[PDB]
Amino acid sequence: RPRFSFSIAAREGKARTGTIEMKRGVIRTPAFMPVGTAATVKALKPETVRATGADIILGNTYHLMLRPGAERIAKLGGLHSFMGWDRPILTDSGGYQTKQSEEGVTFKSRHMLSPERSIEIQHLLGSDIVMAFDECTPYPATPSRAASSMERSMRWAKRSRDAFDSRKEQAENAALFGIQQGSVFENLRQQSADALAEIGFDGYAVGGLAVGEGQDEMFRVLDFSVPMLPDDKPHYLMGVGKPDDIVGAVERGIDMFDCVLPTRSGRNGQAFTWDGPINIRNARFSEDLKPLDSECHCAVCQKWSRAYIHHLIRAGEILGAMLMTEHNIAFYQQLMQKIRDSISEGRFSQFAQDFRARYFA
Amino acid sequence: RPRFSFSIAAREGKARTGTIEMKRGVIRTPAFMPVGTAATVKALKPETVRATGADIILGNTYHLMLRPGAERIAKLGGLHSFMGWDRPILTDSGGYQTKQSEEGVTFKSRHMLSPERSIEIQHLLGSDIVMAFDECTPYPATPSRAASSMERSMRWAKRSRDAFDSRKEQAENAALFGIQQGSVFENLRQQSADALAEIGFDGYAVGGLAVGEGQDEMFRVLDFSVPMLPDDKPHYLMGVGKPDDIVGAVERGIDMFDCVLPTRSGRNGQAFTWDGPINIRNARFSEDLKPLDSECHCAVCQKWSRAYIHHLIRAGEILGAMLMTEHNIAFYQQLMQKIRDSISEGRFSQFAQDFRARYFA
Ligand SMILES: Cc1nc2cc3nc(N)[nH]c(=O)c3cc2[nH]1
Ligand SMILES: Cc1nc2cc3nc(N)[nH]c(=O)c3cc2[nH]1
Ligand SMILES: [Zn+2]
Ligand SMILES: [Zn+2]
Repeated sequence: RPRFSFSIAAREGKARTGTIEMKRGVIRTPAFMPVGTAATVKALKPETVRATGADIILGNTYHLMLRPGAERIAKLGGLHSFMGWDRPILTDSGGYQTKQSEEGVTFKSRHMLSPERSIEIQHLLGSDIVMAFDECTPYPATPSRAASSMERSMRWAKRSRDAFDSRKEQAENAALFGIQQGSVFENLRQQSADALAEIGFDGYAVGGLAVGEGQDEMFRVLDFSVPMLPDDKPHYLMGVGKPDDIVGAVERGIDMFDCVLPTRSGRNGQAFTWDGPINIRNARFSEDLKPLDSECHCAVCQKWSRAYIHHLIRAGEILGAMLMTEHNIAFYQQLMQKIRDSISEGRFSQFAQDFRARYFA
Repeated sequence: RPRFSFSIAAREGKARTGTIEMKRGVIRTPAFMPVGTAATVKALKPETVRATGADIILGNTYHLMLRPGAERIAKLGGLHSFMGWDRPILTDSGGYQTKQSEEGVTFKSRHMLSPERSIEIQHLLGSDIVMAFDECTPYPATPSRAASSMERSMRWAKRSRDAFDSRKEQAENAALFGIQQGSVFENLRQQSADALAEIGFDGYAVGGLAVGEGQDEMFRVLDFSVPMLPDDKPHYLMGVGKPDDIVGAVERGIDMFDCVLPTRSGRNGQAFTWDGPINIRNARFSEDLKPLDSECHCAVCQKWSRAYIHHLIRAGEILGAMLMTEHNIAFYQQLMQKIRDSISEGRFSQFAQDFRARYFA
């Protein structure tokens, strides 16, 4: 396989479906990435993550640098070996997680991150898709502060590029994505886009969203923001999101996604279904022999009832967290597959309308 | 298969190896039963429990009556269906877990257990091996109190027998075990044995042990206690125990075992190895690429390092509990297989000596 190759196989409006080829495997787009911030997708074995259909998982520079240590993981053979996932891994750079200066950020032991240190940690982890070190701009932000923050992030983007490129092994076997900032402001988003494209990356993330602005506002920004990015490279919406966020985002040109919701909300009792989420702890499920969802093909829905999973979660049993998470990740992957197939078949717009009609009914 | 058939295939001294045939499957003896007190073997899917080699698991009347409810589980199709384990299940009767009288015991909602109610709950759960409702005598016990308690338990034994037999479906498809009491006193143990044999059961448990008396004292009581039981029926030592307890107990004639140690101690960081237990949280394991145990054939030892599992447990990750438990249950099942094979081959005494020499070195 090449280091990195993104190919678009079919389009409908702004939506795209295709593949990213990397040395460690292929990634079908639009893609959902399960989050595994401490070198584990919570409550799942990697083989289970894979069985659900995930092509790639996300790791986090910040968390792994604190525990178990980036150098430690390198010494042990890298993150893939350590956690037993041999397919691509994307690592966030820490920019979402202090003493701040133009040089970087110190967290308090006390810990330092910068473009250089972030990129190095990602190299020590052995990540396949490396994210530029940025500042995710808090929301709401005044235009001045959004601009200052965006500007610093673009300088940090160039520093991330150069650090990555200065490491032969990394530059030859991994990919590097830039992150667009600019808050909700079109001109800032354009300036950031231009800056990133001038540097040049393998992929472009839309950063700074999902941090309190609401879906209508998020979609609005995506409306003008994604067309600013190079069309021929993947578009990644960081940390998004609920099933309906994902559908709308793909409608606006997004190709990649990650979110803690399927895992986190699973362990707390929320199960995604095609009729909308349910909280399995609700007394109405105590004697419901139906599976979590009526159509889901996952192993959990093949074998156990709502009633059982209800008992498990109420009892605080670990099996409840395992089953809830396997289902929700599988659900998310089935959503992604339905999106890919519908775009490939030229009926994605219909799919999204039908989806919304049922999910919200 | 028959309702119940125990056959002994080979003996060495007091040790026996053979099989219990039941409608839901065969149980190889000497047997270790993983404990699953809230309708789950903690942190394992039933298919995983089975993959480790377990033939049967234990459930608990007391816990299941409180949560989720015995009647509820019957309404939902029984415990096998509910939790997805289709092989035999043994249920303890509640006698180890108040207002006490000759009639039974009230716990505080407020909850009542008696021979009749206990047996009925076990029927509602659909258990395959039903345990008589008893009183586990606290240790230490004076001879008078041990006798009074033992005597009450024998009366309760007859009541358990009659309740079981009064339920056609139960009597035809499940088995019933009596429990010997008598604390540490030979004459009381003999009297209890005689009483149980006079009633007649499919199996005989040694109760009242592992409740603080120490291995030397436990073995001493087993020395005279197990020969008192009918030789041609299984001998079950309730709640025992560590690997070395199990070896010594088989040397004294015990055929069946259950204990929370492999699961509980797993989630707390203790891993069983042929060189003795280790606590994986210990800093000395932080960069140890070796599997938990050097010979273990389990999937965990095939795929992950001590270092990784160390990280998981220290991080409080659910995967750490899952992997620790799978290994420890598999370890326990490999121990049972080595015991069965060595008795079958007439070299069990050598096996136990070699075992002790390494486990304690
Ligand atoms: C929900 C959400 N998660 C996010 C993660 C992010 N990471 C980076 N590096 N940069 C970001 O801007 C960023 C934004 C996010 N929003
Ligand atoms: C460690 C241990 N677990 C036990 C469970 C028991 N259950 C019953 N019914 N009766 C018992 O005597 C009994 C004794 C036990 N010892
Ligand atoms: Zn499902
Ligand atoms: Zn193992």
